[PDB]
Amino acid sequence: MREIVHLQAGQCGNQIGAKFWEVISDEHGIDPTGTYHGDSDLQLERINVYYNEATGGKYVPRAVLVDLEPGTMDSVRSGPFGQIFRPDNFVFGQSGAGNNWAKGHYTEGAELVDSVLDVVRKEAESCDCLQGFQLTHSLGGGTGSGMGTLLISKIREEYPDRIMNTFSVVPSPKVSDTVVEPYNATLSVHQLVENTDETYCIDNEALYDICFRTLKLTTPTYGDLNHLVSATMSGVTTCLRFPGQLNADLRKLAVNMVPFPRLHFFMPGFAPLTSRGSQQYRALTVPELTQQMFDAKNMMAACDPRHGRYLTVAAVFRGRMSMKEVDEQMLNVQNKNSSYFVEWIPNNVKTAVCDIPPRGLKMSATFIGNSTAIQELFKRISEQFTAMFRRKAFLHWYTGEGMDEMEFTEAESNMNDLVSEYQQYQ
Amino acid sequence: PRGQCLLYNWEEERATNHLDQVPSMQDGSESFFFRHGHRGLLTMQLKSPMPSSTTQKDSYQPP
Amino acid sequence: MRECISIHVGQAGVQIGNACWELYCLEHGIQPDGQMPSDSFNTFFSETGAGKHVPRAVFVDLEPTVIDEVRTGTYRQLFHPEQLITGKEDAANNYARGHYTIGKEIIDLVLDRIRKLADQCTGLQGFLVFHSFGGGTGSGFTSLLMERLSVDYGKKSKLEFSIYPAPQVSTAVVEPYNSILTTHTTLEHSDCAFMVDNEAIYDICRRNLDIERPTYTNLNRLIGQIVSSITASLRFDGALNVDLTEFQTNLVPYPRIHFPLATYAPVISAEKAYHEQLSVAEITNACFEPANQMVKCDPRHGKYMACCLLYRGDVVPKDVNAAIATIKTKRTIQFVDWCPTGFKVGINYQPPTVVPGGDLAKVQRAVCMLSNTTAIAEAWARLDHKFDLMYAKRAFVHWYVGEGMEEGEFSEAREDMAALEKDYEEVGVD
Amino acid sequence: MRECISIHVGQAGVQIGNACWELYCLEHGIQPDGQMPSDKTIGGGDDSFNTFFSETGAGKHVPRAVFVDLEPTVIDEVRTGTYRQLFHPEQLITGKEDAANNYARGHYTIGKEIIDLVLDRIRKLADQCTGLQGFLVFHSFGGGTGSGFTSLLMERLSVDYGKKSKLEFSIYPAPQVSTAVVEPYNSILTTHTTLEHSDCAFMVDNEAIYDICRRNLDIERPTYTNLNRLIGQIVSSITASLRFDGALNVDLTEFQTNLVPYPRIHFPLATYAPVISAEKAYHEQLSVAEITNACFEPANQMVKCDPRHGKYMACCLLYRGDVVPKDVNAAIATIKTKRTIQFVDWCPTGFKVGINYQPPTVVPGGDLAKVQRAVCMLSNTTAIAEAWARLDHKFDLMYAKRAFVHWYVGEGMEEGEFSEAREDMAALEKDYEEVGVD
Ligand SMILES: Nc1nc2c(ncn2[C@@H]2O[C@H](COP(=O)(O)OP(=O)(O)OP(=O)(O)O)[C@@H](O)[C@H]2O)c(=O)[nH]1
Ligand SMILES: Nc1nc2c(ncn2[C@@H]2O[C@H](COP(=O)(O)OP(=O)(O)OP(=O)(O)O)[C@@H](O)[C@H]2O)c(=O)[nH]1
Ligand SMILES: Nc1nc2c(ncn2[C@@H]2O[C@H](COP(=O)(O)OP(=O)(O)O)[C@@H](O)[C@H]2O)c(=O)[nH]1
Ligand SMILES: [Mg+2]
Ligand SMILES: [Mg+2]
Repeated sequence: MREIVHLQAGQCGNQIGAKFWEVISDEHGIDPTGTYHGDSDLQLERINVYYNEATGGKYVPRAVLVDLEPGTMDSVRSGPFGQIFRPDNFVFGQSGAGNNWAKGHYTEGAELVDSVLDVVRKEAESCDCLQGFQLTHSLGGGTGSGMGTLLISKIREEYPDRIMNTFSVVPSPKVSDTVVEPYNATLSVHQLVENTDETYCIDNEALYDICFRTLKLTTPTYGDLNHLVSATMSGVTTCLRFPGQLNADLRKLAVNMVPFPRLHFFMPGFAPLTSRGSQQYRALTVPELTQQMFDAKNMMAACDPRHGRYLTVAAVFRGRMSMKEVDEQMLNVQNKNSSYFVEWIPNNVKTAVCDIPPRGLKMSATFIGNSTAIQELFKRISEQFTAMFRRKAFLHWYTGEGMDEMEFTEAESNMNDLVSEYQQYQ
Repeated sequence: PRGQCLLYNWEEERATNHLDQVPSMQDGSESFFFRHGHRGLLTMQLKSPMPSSTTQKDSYQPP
Repeated sequence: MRECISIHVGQAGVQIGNACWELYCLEHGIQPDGQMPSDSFNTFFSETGAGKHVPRAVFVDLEPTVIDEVRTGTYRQLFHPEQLITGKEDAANNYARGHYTIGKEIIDLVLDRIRKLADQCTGLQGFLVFHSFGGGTGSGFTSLLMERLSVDYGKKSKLEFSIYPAPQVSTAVVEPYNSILTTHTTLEHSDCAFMVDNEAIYDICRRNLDIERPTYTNLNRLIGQIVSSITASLRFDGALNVDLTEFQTNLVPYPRIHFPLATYAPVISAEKAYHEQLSVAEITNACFEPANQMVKCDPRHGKYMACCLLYRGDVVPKDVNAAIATIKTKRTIQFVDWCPTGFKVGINYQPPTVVPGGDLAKVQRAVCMLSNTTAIAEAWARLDHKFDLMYAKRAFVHWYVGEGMEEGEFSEAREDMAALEKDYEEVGVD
Repeated sequence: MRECISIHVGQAGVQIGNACWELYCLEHGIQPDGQMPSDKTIGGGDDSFNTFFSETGAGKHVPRAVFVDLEPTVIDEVRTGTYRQLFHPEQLITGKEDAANNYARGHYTIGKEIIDLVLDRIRKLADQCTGLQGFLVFHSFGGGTGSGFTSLLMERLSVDYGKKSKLEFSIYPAPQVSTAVVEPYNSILTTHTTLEHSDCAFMVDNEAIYDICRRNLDIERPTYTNLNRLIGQIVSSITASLRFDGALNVDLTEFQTNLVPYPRIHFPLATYAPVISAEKAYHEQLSVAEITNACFEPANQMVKCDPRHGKYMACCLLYRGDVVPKDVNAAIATIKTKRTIQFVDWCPTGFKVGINYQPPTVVPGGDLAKVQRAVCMLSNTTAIAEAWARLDHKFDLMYAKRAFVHWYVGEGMEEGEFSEAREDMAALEKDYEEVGVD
């Protein structure tokens, strides 16, 4: 009745999607074989959102997994939950990307899109009423930033009256994994701004900081990192799958969080991230839950809200709770933070409540909020773009593939126009 | 085992000895075994049922 | 499935591949007979209906003194009868013989074998080349191969591993002529070229492995370890994968600059390996030490431009990032102002495999660095100081002028690489 | 809801609270695991354990105590021993290097690197408490951590919390014997801070308690576990009025008013009765009359001083168990009849009494007998003026030729602090004879 089509691109998208389809399989009670093994009856009233029905009572994800290299598809199907992904839903090329935006968007990504548009048109026309789309990828790579942004342009012009959400992995100065990643970031962000509705910037210093001082883990493997971002992604769309007192889907979240079409950059956060030895010793209550949420420690972007001003803030709640304690705490945090919120718009906080918490917990929350402080992420990319483009470093990998310097010249100018637009509303 | 000597966050190691020492050298390393993630994270009591307690179903019972 | 073709030219190339392919055999468990005793080897080994894994390599040399031992020894059955091309007469330390007269007779056969191996692969990644500048075959026939390969195959990746003549000691006298004359082709017909130095490997083996008196096999073990650590990503699963088209783009900023340096860590013996605590920071700061470099040049004088790091074993990205932050903190390592984010990192699960009778210890984690540095202009200048001295009195030039080439090619090969040095200093200007 | 916060500073403070919190668990029936026994679990609306334990929704009872020290060799066995699953993993704070009998290290150099974390812990425990009554602080005078850090702590709690009650339990460098050499310096330098920032401070001597354990309990070689049973018994007797019902209830802000006549005199003495063995309690009679005069005996006082030489100012009596108010009032007038016990003419009525219903509890492997009633004495006496003088006789002889002073002045303090800490006690001492003038 309201289906969500899931798009995974790149190596980073493949590992996040493997974790994401593991968590909501645990939430909906789906074994690695594909048969429902659960006890309650409310898990099947809304199961068609992510799972298509097949013979023998088997449920399969409505997701497509793409990458230019076949080296990561073998690891996807060799995972714990690699036996439920459809073999048709794997689209792979035979040549790499080389962390190049030009290779993945113009030369090698030109012929791999027509296969995946055929697959996604087959999937999208098979549902009764599609709620929207969803993509996770990485801007620091060649495939997710290159071919994924091609899928942004093609889908947005083929299905116009649909909602587009992206969980983008923004790059880092200190976790700089690629030499040429400022090129692959600016050329991805420029195509991303005009052709989406909701963006969620996930960055890796925040996940490394959370796994160090908040969870007290000594070996924060990517499986530990991906479980945090997958919990947020499952926490966004809880109202579509489970009932509650005040339901709010992705469209209702996007209306109240996006005042202007070029202001669509959020900055996520989660709730109870307590260490294993400290779980027994704390009282898990609503004021203790919302104390952690507004702090900058558990927040999943490498930006400080104290250096900026909030515009809109949303919180999605789970589990049985008193509505008065939600309204009193949101009013209290709005009154005490009279300087951290803008004054030209009242009631910047939105709330939503579901009744089903995740497994092993009793109530959780998800923080979705945009801020002016997200410009600190874009100022450091633009200044390192300008410092390197002036001496034409690594240019022959781009201008030798059919690209032109004018596309480089406009990309910085549109990105400078975006960071100039964020400043006026502070 | 792990965390015998009393330095470098020995409490969390001693509390989670029973959850991170399942392997018996058949596999290379802890990172190689937990490449998919640690078994107990963000919760405990790993086998716990879904509640069927809807607010409407609790409030409106047969009188 | 993604595979590459390895080509070994000259006596240095065949004796490097001779020790590299046995490490490739031991990494995948291939016995020297050529069969599995009981698909990650598809990058190097070709399947057969009888279960034989035939390597996809090319060996070429103009003399049979070295390849007949390959035709004789334990790896006789494993290697193909026609993947080992031998000539009739050696080039004998001359560029003109290897590039104009002797090298033209076997190049068609070599290209036929290359096409016969290239028709097998559904997807090809690139060509790795192993040769030495000082030898006549590795100077001339390599240049002919690099000229004739780019015409036949357009945009295939071309990686090189060069045995450079050392600035102090060498095994010939006329090798500056060959070193100048091969750059005039390999500057424009090559995507990337890594550099090694025999006396640097000598110093590393004498100071770290405690073997004060090494051998060519002892050097080739470390060289093959470098190549295995480079190509482990196409074979073994890991958290992050790199390709032959990845670090080429991440390390070549300009088409005229494709010369990085290679470094390995940890290099330690089995006797003292059990005492030192081998940590991620303690193995990644040894790569930045100038005394651990594999080329006799000091990076303190020069400036880094890009760096690529490859990790093998029980490595976690958190310690890697905490060590990159520490190595960015210090002033002793200097970076140019136009590359603020210069690091590439890749992670592989499999720890390195040791060889029976080998020198290296069995370690849990290893790291390899390929770093582009401006300090190779010093290495070019120290050989210019020899080339001018040799060419002033016009010594050893009569064989060159009588074997077919024109004397003006000497002046052209000096002038273009002088312009290349000017380009290096222009890039090095802040 | 009437709750108090207990903090244990120094090696002596955390060792007392190790043996004091096990007495709290057995009085309220809490297992060392941290939960009530399942055989007798029931819901009855009890708030007696709330004074010391915070309820968690899983049935776990977390104590509201903070353990702070600078060396890990005293905290880690609390973290390893039987009560490892009872204490909060972050309520107990360890340092890196000890103060090592240095007031300058515990107040200026090392103690300032932990004080921000400690007040953060105090703030978080205070945010949970709906209604707070006061702070109970446990330390010893002689040690560097117990002299410097609790002085730094006490001057930081007063600027944060304005008018909260501060109750202090201090262990004193014994007059004849000592486990340290420089501890006369640390005892002088800790009390110029606790004179002005402490509402009340109680007094415990190690060498005196040895004699009660040797004669009454008949333990010829006592150990630290034996001494801490008596120390934890007094605090349990003091705080019994908040937890348990009784005829007369005394609040933490009540006996502070009744025992502090002047702002410079806030040093009472503690006495417990009846302390007795299990064998000779069978022979003896232990009614109200013979337990209320045993606390008046100079040999049963836990501070080595003579009340015969001194003068009583105010007394507070706390009774537990099968005690009726009739014979207590009859026993008080018997005490006032005796001429050996002398009172100030400025205080005609110096007694305050309190009755509680629940008798004291014992511990397995304990030394005290299972008795029916007990009385705890909190008396303010002028006789402490001899106890300052006998340590001032040690201070001036040590300071005659500047022994051990170069490491105090090497950490960052000024040599004039010793002179200031001597003159104010000389002024403090003369305040005691001036109020002692009839
Ligand atoms: N590191 C290393 N270097 C080698 C090895 N074998 C040869 N070399 C180098 O090769 C140089 C000698 O030139 P060769 O490779 O033998 O000559 P060639 O390429 O066969 O050319 P011709 O002999 O004229 O046919 C020496 O200076 C060595 O530095 C080896 O096993 N390891
Ligand atoms: N009554 C009693 N006193 C104790 C006990 N443990 C230690 N003490 C006292 O503590 C003194 C020893 O110095 P401490 O106060 O413990 O030294 P500290 O607090 O650790 O200070 P630093 O050593 O600098 O860290 C002795 O004189 C004892 O009187 C105990 O269990 N019972
Ligand atoms: N948080 C997280 N980040 C990842 C994961 N896998 C890869 N990445 C990030 O993805 C970036 C590399 O992207 P890349 O693989 O080159 O993208 P692709 O070429 O499109 O496949 C690095 O900066 C990594 O930090 C993961 O499992 N979790
Ligand atoms: Mg030869
Ligand atoms: Mg101590």
